[PDB]
Amino acid sequence: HQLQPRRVSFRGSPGYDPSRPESFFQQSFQRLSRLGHGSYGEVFKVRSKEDGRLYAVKRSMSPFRGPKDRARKLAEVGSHEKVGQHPCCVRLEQAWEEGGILYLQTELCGPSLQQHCEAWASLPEAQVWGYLRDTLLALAHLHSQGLVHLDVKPANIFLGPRGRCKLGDFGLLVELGAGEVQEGDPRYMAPELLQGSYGTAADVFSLGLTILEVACNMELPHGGEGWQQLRQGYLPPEFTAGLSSELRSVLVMMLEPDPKLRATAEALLALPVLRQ
Ligand SMILES: Cc1ccc(O)c(C)c1-c1cc(-c2ccncc2)cc(C(N)=O)c1N
Repeated sequence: HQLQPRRVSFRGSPGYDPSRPESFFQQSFQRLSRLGHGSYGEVFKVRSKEDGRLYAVKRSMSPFRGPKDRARKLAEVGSHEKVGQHPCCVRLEQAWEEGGILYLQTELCGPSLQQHCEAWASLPEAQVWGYLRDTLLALAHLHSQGLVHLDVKPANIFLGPRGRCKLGDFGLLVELGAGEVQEGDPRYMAPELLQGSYGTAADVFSLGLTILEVACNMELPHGGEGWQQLRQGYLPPEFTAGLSSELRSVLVMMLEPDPKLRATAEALLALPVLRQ
């Protein structure tokens, strides 16, 4: 026998019949496509039987190994719930566990920025400015909730309608103690994180490298001298071919190595170039 699905929430089932053998996920959604699969599990595009609408569902790959493994996986939901509703953040609809598998159902978004870049070379800069602005709005929101994303990168930002984008993957959020967390991508890591230091500035730095990468369509270094030379407070000319003066200047504000001097998200959003 199998336990009924249980909702996962850190706050406080229609068309679904517990008498039937099939899972809540099998009963309650029509699977339309698989959007991704990895170590973590799989992400499907689905339509909900409850309301007829499209959603994305991520399910973990194998049953929990013990109580701490379970607790660590469930913590993604608690972090995501802390983000709540914001037009530039992937919205969680509900989460549940069944069969030792964790499910997160979110709004359905478009391709990640990584995927978008791979299937476009170099993006029109007008598009890039919109992605920068929307993800800065996301970070202003996170910081207001006392949260820092330690893995801002092209794979974790998803396109929406009319040039919009949404930040996701909130299992790598930490609170301002911090909470257990995994490794962020070294390509986009703020330099102060080498010393375990973090704060609201760190994801501004990662967003700077994220936007640099998608604007120049070149691979950023994961270590070595090239990694150091992106953390000195200038842009190596290797990366700036075809970047406008305006975009270059804003990225250099974001890439200041001293996090005490680095621009805040709100200061960046207040620049004339990022109006509206
Ligand atoms: C389901 C979910 C739960 C929590 C979360 O933080 C996020 C980002 C997701 C989410 C993940 C993906 C995805 C696509 C390929 N590879 C990895 C991930 C796509 C979407 C999407 N296109 O809607 C999506 N909402």
